[PDB]
Amino acid sequence: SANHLPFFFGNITREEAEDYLVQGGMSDGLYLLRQSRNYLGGFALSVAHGRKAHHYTIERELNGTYAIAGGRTHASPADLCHYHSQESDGLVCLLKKPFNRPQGVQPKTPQLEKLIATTAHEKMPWFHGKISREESEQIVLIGSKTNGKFLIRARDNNGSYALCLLHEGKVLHYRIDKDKTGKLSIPEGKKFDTLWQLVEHYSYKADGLLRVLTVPCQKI
Amino acid sequence: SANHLPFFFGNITREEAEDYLVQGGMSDGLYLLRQSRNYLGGFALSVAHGRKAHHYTIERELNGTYAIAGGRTHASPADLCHYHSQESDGLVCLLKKPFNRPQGVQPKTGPFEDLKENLIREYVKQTWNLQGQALEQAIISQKPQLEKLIATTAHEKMPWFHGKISREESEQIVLIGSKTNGKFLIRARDNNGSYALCLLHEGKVLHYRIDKDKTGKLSIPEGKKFDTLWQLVEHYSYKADGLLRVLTVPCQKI
Amino acid sequence: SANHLPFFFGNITREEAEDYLVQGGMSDGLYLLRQSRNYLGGFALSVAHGRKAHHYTIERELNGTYAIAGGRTHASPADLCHYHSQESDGLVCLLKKPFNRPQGVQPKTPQLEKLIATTAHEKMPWFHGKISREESEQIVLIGSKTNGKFLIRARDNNGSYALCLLHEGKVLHYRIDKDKTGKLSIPEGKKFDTLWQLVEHYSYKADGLLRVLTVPCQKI
Amino acid sequence: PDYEPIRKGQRDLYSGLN
Amino acid sequence: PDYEPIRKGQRDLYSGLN
Amino acid sequence: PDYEPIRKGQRDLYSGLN
Repeated sequence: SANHLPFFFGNITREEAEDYLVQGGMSDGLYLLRQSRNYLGGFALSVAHGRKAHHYTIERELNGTYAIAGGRTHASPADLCHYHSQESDGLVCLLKKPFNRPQGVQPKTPQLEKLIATTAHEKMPWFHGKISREESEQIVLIGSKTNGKFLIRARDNNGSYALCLLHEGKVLHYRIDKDKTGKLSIPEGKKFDTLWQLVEHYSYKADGLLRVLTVPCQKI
Repeated sequence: SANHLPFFFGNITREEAEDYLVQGGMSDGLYLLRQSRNYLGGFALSVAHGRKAHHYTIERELNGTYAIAGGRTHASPADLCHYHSQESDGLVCLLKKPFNRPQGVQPKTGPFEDLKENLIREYVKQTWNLQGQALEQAIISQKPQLEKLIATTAHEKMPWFHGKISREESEQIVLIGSKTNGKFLIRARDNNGSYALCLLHEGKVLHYRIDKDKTGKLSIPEGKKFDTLWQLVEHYSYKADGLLRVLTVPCQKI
Repeated sequence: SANHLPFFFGNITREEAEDYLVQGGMSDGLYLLRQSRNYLGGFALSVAHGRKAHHYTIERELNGTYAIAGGRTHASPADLCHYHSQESDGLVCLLKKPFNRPQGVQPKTPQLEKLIATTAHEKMPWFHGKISREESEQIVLIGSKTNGKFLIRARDNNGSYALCLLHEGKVLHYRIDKDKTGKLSIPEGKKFDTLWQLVEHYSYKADGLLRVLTVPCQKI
Repeated sequence: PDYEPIRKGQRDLYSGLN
Repeated sequence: PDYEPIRKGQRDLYSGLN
Repeated sequence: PDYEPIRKGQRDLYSGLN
C-alpha cells in the first residue's frame, strides 16, 4: 500500500510518468514510483537518465518481498528505493532525487486477489468462451463493422487463448499463450498476469498490435 | 403500422439487427422484423440460419398486400410471419422463434417518419387553407395516398438537395466554406429523371451518377436501390456501401 | 478595436466567414468584417459577389491608419467601409448590405501589438528556446506519443526557427524562415508576421503539413 | 466528363427465395 | 538532414483591387 | 493457419538489470 510514498503515483500510464519526469527536470537520477499494470501487486520504477527515461518493474516475490527480477529481494519498495539510492547495483544510475507527488495530486486508481484477477475476463463481454477460429471471424464480421472491434477466445486449454479484432474489414488473429511462469503474452509482446489487464492495456496503446482495441464484439 | 408486433424494431440497420440476433442466440429459425429502408412502406425480415444471417425484403403490393417478391401476397406482415412459421416456401428455413423487443427497447423512428407526419399536415393547411378541426379530418381521411406523394418529393425541401445545377456550379458551392470531408449534396442533372451526388473527399470533389431505372427506382450504377433519395441519403450517410466514404454534412445552398 | 462594429466577428477564419455569408444570403454586396490572422493588427473584408466570396486584407499603415494595399488609406476600418459602400474603387463591387453579428453571437478571440507578437512565443509552451535538432527529437518522443504533438525551436540564424511535430511515432522537421520582409513562412506556404499566429493557423488546417498541430510538447 | 466508379465486391446484398 | 515539403491543394488565396 | 506477428518496431520495452 505504497500510498505513504510521496513519490508514488497510483495507476499511471508509462506515458503519464515520463511526462511527470521531464516536467520534473529530467535530471539524471530523478525517479518516481508507480503501481504496475501488468503484474499483480507489483510496481514500476521510472528513472531519468541521459535525458532518457528507464522503466524498471518491481515484481512481488511470493515471499511478499519485492525485487526487480534478477536482483536482491527487498522488504518494501520503500527500502528498495533507499538501497538503490546508495548502490547502483544493476540500475543505470544512482537514485539521487525522487519526484514527489505535486501539490494536490494524489495516487491514481492475500491470495484471493491472485485468482479473481487471473479470471476476471471470464465475465467480460470481449471474452467469448471456447470458440472456433471461424465461429469467431463470422461472429465478429456480423453486425457493426466498427474498426478494432475485438474479442478473445480460448484454444484448447486454460493456457492458450487468442485475440481477434477488426482492421479495415479484415479480421486479425493474434496468438496468446501462457509461458513457463504463468505469464500470458502474445509472442514477442508485453507480459501480463491476466487479461482484463492484457486488454485494459492493448485497449490503450497498440504497442505492436496493428491498431488498438475498441469495442467488445458481442457474444451470443 | 407493425408497431404491435413485439419482434418489430422500427428503423434499424441491417447490422444493428444482425447484432440483435446474435444477442439473440443466432439459433436457427430466429427472426425479427424490421422496417425497410430503401422500399417505401415495405419491411425486412431477418432470420438466423446456420450461424449466418439472411435478410428478406417484404415489399408492399399496390393491393395493400405485402409480399417478398416471388411469393404469395399476405394480408399483413404478421400473417406472412405466422404463415412462414409453418411453411418454408422458398425461405432458408422455417421461422421457429421470434426475437422480441428486449425489455424497454422501442421501435426506431427514422429522422423523418417524424418530419413527414407534420410535413404534410402542413402541406394540407396550406394548399387546402383549412384548419381547426377541418385539418384533423382531411389528413386521416386523405393520409393513405398523400404519404406516397410528400415522400417522393420532400428532398425538394432538404438542405443537401440543391435544385437543378451545373456540374461545376456544384464543385464550387461545395469547395466554398468549410472543407470538412464527406460534405455532399445532390443536384438533378435533369428535372425528375436522374440526379447526381457530389461529396468532398480529401479536398477532392466527387461525382457519383444516380439514375431512375425501369422501375422508377433510383440507384447508383452497381449500388443499392431506393425509392426516394431522402432514403438513399439516410443510408449512405450511414455506411459507405461503395462510396469512397460516407456522407456527413449537407453542403449549404445559396 | 473595431468591436463596436456589428458586422465584425473577432478571430474568425476565412471559411467560418464564407459560411456566414451564404447563411446570410450570399446576395451580392453582402459583407462582413473579421480580424486578419497573418497580418498584425490589420483586418479582413469578405464580400459576397457573383455567388462566390471575396476576401480583402486590410493592412495597418504605420501611420496608425489602415488601407487595403494599393489604395487610399482610411482612418479606421469603420470608415473604409462607409467609403467603399458608395465607391467601388477597384473593389469588385459596391458594399450594399453588411452582415450583422447574429443574435447573441460575439467577436471571436498601435505598435505594442506588433512587438509582443513577433515575440510571444518566447513564453509559449509550444516554443522551446534554442535547441539542437536532436535535443528536440528526444524531448518530443518522451512522454505521451499523442500524434500531432509539436514545438518550435529557433535554429541559430536568430531570425530562423524550425517546426517539430509527431506523426505516427515519427518526428517531423519543417523549416521556417523570415523572408526579406521580416515575415515568417514555411518554404512554399502561407506567411504571417508572428508565430503565435503561424501556429494558431496550422493548428487549425494542415494547409500543407502532413497533419494538424495539436498539443505543445512539454518543455523541461 | 467523369464520375467516380464503385467497389462492388463490398455489397451487402439481400437473400432471395428458392 | 531532411525537412518536410508542403501540399499545395489546401491553399486559400486572397482577392486584389482594380 | 496464420496468426498476426507483432510489429517489434513499436513496443515500449522495459529496462533490465546489470
